[PDB]
Amino acid sequence: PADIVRPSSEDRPGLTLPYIYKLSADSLTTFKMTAIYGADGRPKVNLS
Amino acid sequence: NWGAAYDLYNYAAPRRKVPQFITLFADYTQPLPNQHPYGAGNDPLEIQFGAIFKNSTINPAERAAPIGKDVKRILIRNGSPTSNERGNPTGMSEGA
Amino acid sequence: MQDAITAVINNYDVQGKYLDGAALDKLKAYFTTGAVRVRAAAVISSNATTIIKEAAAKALIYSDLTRPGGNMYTTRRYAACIRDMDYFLRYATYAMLAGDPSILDERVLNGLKETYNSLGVPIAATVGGIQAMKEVVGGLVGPDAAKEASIYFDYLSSGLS
Amino acid sequence: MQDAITAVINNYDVQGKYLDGAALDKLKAYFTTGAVRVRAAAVISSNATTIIKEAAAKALIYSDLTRPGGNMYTTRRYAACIRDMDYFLRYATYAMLAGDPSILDERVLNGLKETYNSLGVPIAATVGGIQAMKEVVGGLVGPDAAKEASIYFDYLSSGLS
Amino acid sequence: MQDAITAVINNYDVQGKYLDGAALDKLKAYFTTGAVRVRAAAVISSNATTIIKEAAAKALIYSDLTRPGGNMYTTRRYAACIRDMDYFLRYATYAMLAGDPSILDERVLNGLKETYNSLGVPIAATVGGIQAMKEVVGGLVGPDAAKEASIYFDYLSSGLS
Amino acid sequence: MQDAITAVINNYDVQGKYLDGAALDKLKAYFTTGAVRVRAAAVISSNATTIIKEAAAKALIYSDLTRPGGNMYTTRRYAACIRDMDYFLRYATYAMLAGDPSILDERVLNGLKETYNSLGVPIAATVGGIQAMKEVVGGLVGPDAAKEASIYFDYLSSGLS
Amino acid sequence: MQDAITAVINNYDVQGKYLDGAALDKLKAYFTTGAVRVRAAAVISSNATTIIKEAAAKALIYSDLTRPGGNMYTTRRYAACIRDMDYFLRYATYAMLAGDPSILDERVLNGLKETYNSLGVPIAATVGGIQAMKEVVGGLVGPDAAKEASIYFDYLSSGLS
Amino acid sequence: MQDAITAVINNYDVQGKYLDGAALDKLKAYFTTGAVRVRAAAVISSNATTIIKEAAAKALIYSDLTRPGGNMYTTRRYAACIRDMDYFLRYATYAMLAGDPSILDERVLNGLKETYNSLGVPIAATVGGIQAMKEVVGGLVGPDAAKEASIYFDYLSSGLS
Amino acid sequence: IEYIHRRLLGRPTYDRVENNRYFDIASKKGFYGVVDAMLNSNEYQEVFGEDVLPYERYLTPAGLSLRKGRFGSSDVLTTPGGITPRGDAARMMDKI
Amino acid sequence: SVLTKAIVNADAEARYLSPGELDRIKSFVASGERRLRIAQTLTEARERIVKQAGDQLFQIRPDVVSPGGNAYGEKMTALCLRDLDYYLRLVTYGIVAGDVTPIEEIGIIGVKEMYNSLQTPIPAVAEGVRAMKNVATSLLSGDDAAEAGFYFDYLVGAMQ
Amino acid sequence: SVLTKAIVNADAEARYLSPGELDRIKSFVASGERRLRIAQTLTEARERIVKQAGDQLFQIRPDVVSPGGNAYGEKMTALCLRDLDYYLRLVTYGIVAGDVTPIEEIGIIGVKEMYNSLQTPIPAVAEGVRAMKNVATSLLSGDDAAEAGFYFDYLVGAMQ
Amino acid sequence: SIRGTSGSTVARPRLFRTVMTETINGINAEDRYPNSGEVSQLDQFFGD
Ligand SMILES: CCC1=C(C)/C(=C/C2=NC(=C\c3[nH]c(/C=C4\NC(=O)[C@H](C)[C@H]4CC)c(C)c3CCC(=O)O)/C(CCC(=O)O)=C2C)NC1=O
Ligand SMILES: CCC1=C(C)/C(=C/C2=NC(=C\c3[nH]c(/C=C4\NC(=O)[C@H](C)[C@H]4CC)c(C)c3CCC(=O)O)/C(CCC(=O)O)=C2C)NC1=O
Ligand SMILES: CCC1=C(C)/C(=C/C2=NC(=C\c3[nH]c(/C=C4\NC(=O)[C@H](C)[C@H]4CC)c(C)c3CCC(=O)O)/C(CCC(=O)O)=C2C)NC1=O
Ligand SMILES: CCC1=C(C)/C(=C/C2=NC(=C\c3[nH]c(/C=C4\NC(=O)[C@H](C)[C@H]4CC)c(C)c3CCC(=O)O)/C(CCC(=O)O)=C2C)NC1=O
Ligand SMILES: CCC1=C(C)/C(=C/C2=NC(=C\c3[nH]c(/C=C4\NC(=O)[C@H](C)[C@H]4CC)c(C)c3CCC(=O)O)/C(CCC(=O)O)=C2C)NC1=O
Ligand SMILES: CCC1=C(C)/C(=C/C2=NC(=C\c3[nH]c(/C=C4\NC(=O)[C@H](C)[C@H]4CC)c(C)c3CCC(=O)O)/C(CCC(=O)O)=C2C)NC1=O
Ligand SMILES: CCC1=C(C)/C(=C/C2=NC(=C\c3[nH]c(/C=C4\NC(=O)[C@H](C)[C@H]4CC)c(C)c3CCC(=O)O)/C(CCC(=O)O)=C2C)NC1=O
Ligand SMILES: CCC1=C(C)/C(=C/C2=NC(=C\c3[nH]c(/C=C4\NC(=O)[C@H](C)[C@H]4CC)c(C)c3CCC(=O)O)/C(CCC(=O)O)=C2C)NC1=O
Ligand SMILES: CCC1=C(C)/C(=C/C2=NC(=C\c3[nH]c(/C=C4\NC(=O)[C@H](C)[C@H]4CC)c(C)c3CCC(=O)O)/C(CCC(=O)O)=C2C)NC1=O
Ligand SMILES: CCC1=C(C)/C(=C/C2=NC(=C\c3[nH]c(/C=C4\NC(=O)[C@H](C)[C@H]4CC)c(C)c3CCC(=O)O)/C(CCC(=O)O)=C2C)NC1=O
Ligand SMILES: CCC1=C(C)/C(=C/C2=NC(=C\c3[nH]c(/C=C4\NC(=O)[C@H](C)[C@H]4CC)c(C)c3CCC(=O)O)/C(CCC(=O)O)=C2C)NC1=O
Repeated sequence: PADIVRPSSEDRPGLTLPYIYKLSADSLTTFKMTAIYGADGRPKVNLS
Repeated sequence: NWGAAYDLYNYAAPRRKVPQFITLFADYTQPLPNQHPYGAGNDPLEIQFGAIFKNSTINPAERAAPIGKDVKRILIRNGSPTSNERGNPTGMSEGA
Repeated sequence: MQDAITAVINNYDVQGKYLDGAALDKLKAYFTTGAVRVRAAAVISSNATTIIKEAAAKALIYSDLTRPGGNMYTTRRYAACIRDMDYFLRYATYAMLAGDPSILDERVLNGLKETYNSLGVPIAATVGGIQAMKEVVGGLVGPDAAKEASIYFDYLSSGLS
Repeated sequence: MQDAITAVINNYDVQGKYLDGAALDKLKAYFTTGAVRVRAAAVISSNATTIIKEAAAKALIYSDLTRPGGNMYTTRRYAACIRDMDYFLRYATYAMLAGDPSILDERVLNGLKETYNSLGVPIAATVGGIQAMKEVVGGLVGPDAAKEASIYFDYLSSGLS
Repeated sequence: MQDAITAVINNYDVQGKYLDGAALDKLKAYFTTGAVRVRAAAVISSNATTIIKEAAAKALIYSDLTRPGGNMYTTRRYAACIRDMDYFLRYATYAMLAGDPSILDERVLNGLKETYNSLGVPIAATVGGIQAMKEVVGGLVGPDAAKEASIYFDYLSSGLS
Repeated sequence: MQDAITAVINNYDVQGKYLDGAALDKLKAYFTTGAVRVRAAAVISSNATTIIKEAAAKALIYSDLTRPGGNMYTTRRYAACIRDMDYFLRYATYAMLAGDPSILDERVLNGLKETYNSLGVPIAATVGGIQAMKEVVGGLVGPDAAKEASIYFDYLSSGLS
Repeated sequence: MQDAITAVINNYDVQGKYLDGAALDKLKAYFTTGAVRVRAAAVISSNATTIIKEAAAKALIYSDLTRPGGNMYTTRRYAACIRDMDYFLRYATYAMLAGDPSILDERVLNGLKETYNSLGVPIAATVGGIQAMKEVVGGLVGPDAAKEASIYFDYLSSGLS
Repeated sequence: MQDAITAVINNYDVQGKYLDGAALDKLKAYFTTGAVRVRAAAVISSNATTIIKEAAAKALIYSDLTRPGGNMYTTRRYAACIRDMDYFLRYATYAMLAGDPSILDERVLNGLKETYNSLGVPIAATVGGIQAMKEVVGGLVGPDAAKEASIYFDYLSSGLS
Repeated sequence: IEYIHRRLLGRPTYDRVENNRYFDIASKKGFYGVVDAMLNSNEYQEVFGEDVLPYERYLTPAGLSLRKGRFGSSDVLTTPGGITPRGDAARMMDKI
Repeated sequence: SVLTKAIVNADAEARYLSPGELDRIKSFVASGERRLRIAQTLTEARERIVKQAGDQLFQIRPDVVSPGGNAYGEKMTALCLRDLDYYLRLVTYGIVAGDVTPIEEIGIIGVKEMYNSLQTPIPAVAEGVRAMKNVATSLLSGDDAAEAGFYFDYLVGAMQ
Repeated sequence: SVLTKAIVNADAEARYLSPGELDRIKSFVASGERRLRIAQTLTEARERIVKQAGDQLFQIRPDVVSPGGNAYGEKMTALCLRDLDYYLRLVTYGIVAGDVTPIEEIGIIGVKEMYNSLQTPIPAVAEGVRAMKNVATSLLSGDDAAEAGFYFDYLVGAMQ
Repeated sequence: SIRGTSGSTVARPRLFRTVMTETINGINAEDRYPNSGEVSQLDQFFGD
């Protein structure tokens, strides 16, 4: 399922990684927080 | 920038104060520097009596250069310029 | 990066010289080979995948390299290796179009020797992978372009060794 | 340099303290392991050459490292590499006798990482050469001394990486 | 990092060996101690703060270290020191769960000796802070787990000296 | 250092390749220009002093450089400058004989930019002294050798700027 | 960073001393010169651009430095150079207000010597650019402030050489 | 190095000027103070040891500096420190005879600040050792010479800070 | 080794060939071995004879620029052929 | 060049040169022979272009060669024409490459800061360049004069 | 080469090449095609030379392929002939270079230390190297066989 | 060719995921010690 390609700029090269190559490594913890909605005011956050 | 980037990612990255990317990118495009055949940390400070030498662990600023084996270093003569010996082979017998 | 033409412009700019006869002769020597460079790039690009497959077949696989203990063992590493091969082919095609190897230094060779030492990637085996792709390329592009394509593969391979 | 005993003396000297119970306990913990350190050093010294040979055989040669393009290609560089190996073995034997790693910092590790980067010497491959000599050493010296010898090889190898 | 189950796999993979009887015996030797490792981690985690407090009280504070001129003088540095202590405790708990010290090298010891030399952080005093936390830990976790927890504290402390 | 014959060997040795057709073609391209290189060196050597004199006259003296406040003021410094000029001429003659610029890097350019910055030696003025000697050389050596001599003077001068 | 006053506070804090007579005398020696430092900073700030222009005119331009082959050739590099000049002037004004050079080390000198060696930036020429700005500054600020401004320009310039 | 007289000669030599009225006035201003410089040097030289002892007594010893943890603790370091003191005294005597501080830069200050940072040598404490020797010197040499000796001690001490 | 060379033969090493000669003599013979090469070289004898005491012969550019170089360079980098106005105001004043 | 602005662009996406992208790499090649010729022609008459540019400039703006003018005097005028010689040179470079590229790095990026320091009136430098366009353009065929003119108007544009 | 060895003398005395130095480069290069033919013939028969060298060696000293011998076994033997293949290669390099610079850096400096470590018996190795001379020399004309023979005897010399 | 270097390191890249590592790597990214629930998972895995 494709190679993840990481896009550059006029100064540095575009590179790609084989997809299965990142799938055999530790899988990335990430932290995200909401998008805030629209019912009344601000997010809520609607998180725990 | 593999090697340098790996250092930047360490948690000891802020213990180094000399810049490393601007200095690395500039080196790539210039001729070899004059430093010792091994590191930049390998030649001592030139004062009267010490044996001074920078540390590595102490406030790290490593700098290496791919240096050949046939590279011969340019050294200034503590004396008159034309007795340099690289251009005048018996310049150590002339005068003082 | 620089190509044939900007190599000359920057060499004169640092002297603040208008282009003179010697400069103009160099640029002609580039322009006069230009159409042939383009045709050669279109052959390489459109045969990219076949060149890698024939180069790997002659110089990498059916070997200890692809067996357990070998650096191109595992689908992960086999993929990384032929990924690399595609870089080399693609950039050599850039260098040959530009008529200047400077891009091979700036975007490919810089730090690569030590990167390979650090991962354990076998250098000599990678050079053979480069010189096998050259062999295939030189057949496909023909008399017109063979020598000109070849040199940037040779630039790549003496850059690692 | 410092050993177990002078490590304690200098730690107290800077406080101007006579040696107290805690100090005296540390020094005992060294003296009580001392005879075993000596026997272990005599085994390593007298098997020096065989340890290097078996460590190189498991971790360095029969490889791309010894082939053209490899850092231990040429009799010159092969000689330099096993020369290095002898340093490591010999100094680790000093550290283990002293019961202090300070000599490994002062006379072996300081600047060595960058020296190897500057020459192109493969760091990861050198660590394997260290951890293979440890493996051999731990067999030869026996239960008595195995853990104590081992740590200064491990000190050396995390000093490079 | 690696753990006992993982190390057995990578140690065999580089030889391309199926897991065989010797491998299977090693893995059993880990699994058979596994439940005890978990219980021990739950004691350490839930007594974390008290272990640091009792370890500092026996081995760091009430001393020149906490007085003007001392490295753990100032609330800033006192905070940094017991912050460090928490790292050690926490990672040793990881190493002991994994049954492998490799994480202590990768994420704790690498460069730390020189980092401490560069800031002036007293190494010998830090080791005593490690060996005091071990002492407390060995009481809290009981016969089942005492020896197994202890070794990764000892790994940490010979990693600095 | 390396020369065209030697470079072909070391560039192939790192790949462990026999010399093949591409290699043999390169070496021929050197041998076939060899007699002309020799004749050119004999002209330069035997006109050495006149080339420096005419190059200094067009590009250095009769100027602020030779006046008080100028870097080639004093018989001492005037002597050092034309001494340098002789180095450049002599080494460029080596590079051109060898058909390889590697000697100009190893024994002339390495550290020279900073050496000149440290003494205050004017770089731009030195380049003009190089490109004036090239101009004279290209007249004296004739059609046969003009382009080949010229490049190593151009190598020298873009090595400083 | 530190100033006169925090230099004293931190020197006593490490000894855990309340400020004594010697300390109080030092701080007075700063406060008593304070109003004059402020007036001097307002002159420098408001004449910033003119100081750079007169300093460049006496010590940099109308020279080989601004000509092809020179480091301040190209509008790019001329801009970078007088940009630098503004840094020096601005920070020296900070150091002089603070009555402490520590900021010149932390935010200006650290690594700068080697940065300039790596880019080829002429050190001796940069020092003259510093000592020319000092000359101008000492005229503009008057008897009151001349010596005090001057020292931090001298700090800067012996920091590079 | 340079003295009063050669300072003037070299300042005119770079302009290629014969000595004019302004030059001749400067040299007179030196010669006219010359006999007094000599007498002052003979007092300093012959009281060398007593000046160091009284300067150390007022500004260094009876303190934390000479106690465990202090930089002039150990007979080794106490000896190194008063050795240094003798250098300062001796060179300041040279500078004052020459009527030029250039020798204090060339042979004493160059790199010394960083040398002291690298060893841990306390800079502020060393300055007090310099300004205490000045105090003693100014008593011993009398009205004639007091101001002239004093300045080169002040040159030394603002060279470190 | 690098520091010892400066003291016994007055200059820094030029090369890696030279540096390596000693590095691989020190590993078989020690401190003593290394000292005895600097002392027994052909170069020692040509230069220092047998009555002269060794002296400092060469310096590196970094080392030279710390002896001098504080205060920058006083000079102005002149150029042959430049158009410059320096000193014309002064000449004009004398004429007036 | 046209090439630089181009092989580097099809490398920010990791691919080979697009079949349409080797066509801009075709017009320029044909153009380059003509482009090289125009630069040579400009180079031949450089001294005449500069000098006549300099007269055209000082009529249109006599204030720069007046008591409080940046170019007042014989050697403040000599440097001014030398700068006009610099920019004509860069214009020949721009024409030949087919892309302005190198000229920007050599003589417009940083030019505001340089001339502000020297206190040179920038817009009268732009006039000196228009003056050179007028002279240079009178030594070229209609078609070549236009092709040259784009690069003159660029420099005029960048000093703005 | 002759060039590398000689130019080095030029640069070290800060001078252009001598008439003598120029003459030897000329005589040397004239002897090029012949040297290339000598290398070709030997490259073309490498497998035969090695194998027949290996038989000649083990008769003159077999013990190495016996229970307590360094080369005892199929893969301990696969390495001894491989080393003989290495040295024949270096001999072809030397012949085309006209001196030993390359032969020396690649395979004699450090060779004592390497083989002492491996406890390969080095002196047996010299005899093995000598055998290759005998085979190679039988595939070359008298004149070319002598020219080749100097380089074989050098390696034999360096070993010991 | 090759005018400068930044050196090399000792990279250890991951061949495969293996549960002990996934759990442990996961805890680090949050810097915490095993959760009360999380401890159980090691037992089943140890348990089998
Ligand atoms: C000719 C000009 C010249 C000078 C001035 C000089 C200074 C100098 N002082 C040094 C060390 C030192 N300098 C001191 C000085 C002091 N300790 C204190 O606490 C006081 C603040 C201060 C005395 C007032 C000490 C204690 C050391 C020893 C540091 C060590 O143990 O390594 C060293 C290191 C080498 C050695 O130990 O001898 C040098 C080179 N070297 C020179 O060639
Ligand atoms: C074998 C290769 C090699 C080279 C090329 C070399 C150059 C070199 N030039 C030097 C100095 C110098 N070089 C020059 C050169 C010039 N002055 C000018 O104004 C002109 C622009 C230029 C001549 C065209 C001058 C004037 C000095 C003396 C600087 C001083 O007074 O210290 C020095 C300092 C030591 C000495 O004075 O001899 C070296 C090492 N050294 C080497 O080993
Ligand atoms: C453990 C996970 C894993 C697998 C399985 C793997 C396979 C793998 N199979 C290969 C080739 C090959 N594999 C096969 C055949 C087959 N393969 C099959 O799984 C079938 C049983 C059979 C077809 C019926 C053939 C014929 C080739 C030669 C490649 C070619 O077509 O030229 C190659 C190229 C190198 C080589 O020749 O060995 C790899 C890397 N790599 C991995 O990391
Ligand atoms: C744009 C220019 C560019 C290049 C050329 C490049 C090379 C490159 N090759 C890599 C790894 C690698 N390279 C190879 C290559 C090979 N394996 C073999 O056995 C053969 C000898 C050879 C193929 C012919 C392998 C197997 C790895 C994986 C090493 C690992 O497992 O970590 C990596 C580490 C990161 C990654 O795994 O992707 C880089 C950056 N990166 C770049 O940005
Ligand atoms: C007393 C403490 C001490 C140590 C440890 C030391 C190491 C050291 N190793 C060196 C080179 C080297 N080191 C090696 C090592 C290796 N090659 C490989 O491929 C392997 C990974 C590895 C062996 C396991 C090699 C091949 C060189 C030669 C590099 C060159 O050709 O310049 C050099 C450069 C000078 C020389 O060549 O002798 C030093 C100083 N020097 C010291 O003074
Ligand atoms: C200058 C910055 C700074 C501060 C403030 C500081 C405080 C400090 N207070 C301490 C103990 C202590 N501090 C207190 C203080 C109190 N008990 C109470 O109930 C009251 C609320 C409070 C008095 C107002 C007590 C009772 C101890 C002893 C606690 C123990 O030993 O467990 C200790 C440990 C003993 C030692 O080694 O010195 C430190 C370091 N350290 C510092 O570096
Ligand atoms: C995740 C693994 C990891 C570890 C272990 C780690 C240690 C570490 N300890 C540090 C400082 C420190 N460490 C201490 C430790 C102590 N002071 C003492 O006197 C005692 C002997 C000791 C406590 C027992 C102190 C006081 C500092 C502050 C030094 C300073 O003021 O700059 C710093 C410098 C950055 C900072 O201040 O936070 C690091 C990175 N960093 C890491 O990323
Ligand atoms: C202060 C140290 C110093 C000295 C002495 C010096 C001399 C010097 N004499 C020169 C020329 C000259 N010098 C002479 C001198 C003489 N002709 C004769 O036959 C007589 C023997 C002699 C007069 C007594 C002549 C004729 C020239 C012109 C030579 C030429 O242009 O080829 C030049 C080149 C012209 C120039 O650029 O100035 C210099 C630099 N430069 C210095 O920096
Ligand atoms: C190739 C890129 C490039 C350019 C363009 C450049 C220009 C440049 N113009 C300068 C001066 C000057 N330039 C001018 C120009 C003018 N006066 C006017 O009023 C007119 C508007 C204008 C003429 C059309 C003048 C009058 C000076 C002298 C200013 C002074 O000395 O203060 C100087 C300082 C003198 C020197 O050291 O050369 C530089 C560097 N430098 C470069 O590297
Ligand atoms: C551990 C190594 C070490 C030693 C030994 C040492 C001795 C030492 N003895 C001192 C003074 C002194 N020491 C003495 C000792 C004596 N008076 C006599 O007549 C007797 C012969 C002798 C007693 C047996 C005296 C009287 C003074 C005071 C001298 C003065 O103040 O002028 C001082 C200066 C005072 C101070 O700041 O502490 C030091 C540093 N320092 C060190 O670091
Ligand atoms: C091109 C320069 C060069 C040479 C020559 C070289 C030789 C060399 N010979 C080796 C082994 C060997 N070489 C031999 C050779 C012999 N046994 C005998 O008794 C005979 C005297 C001799 C055959 C004539 C043997 C038997 C081994 C195996 C020794 C062992 O494994 O312990 C090895 C270690 C195996 C390996 O990793 O390749 C090297 C590196 N390496 C080099 O880089």
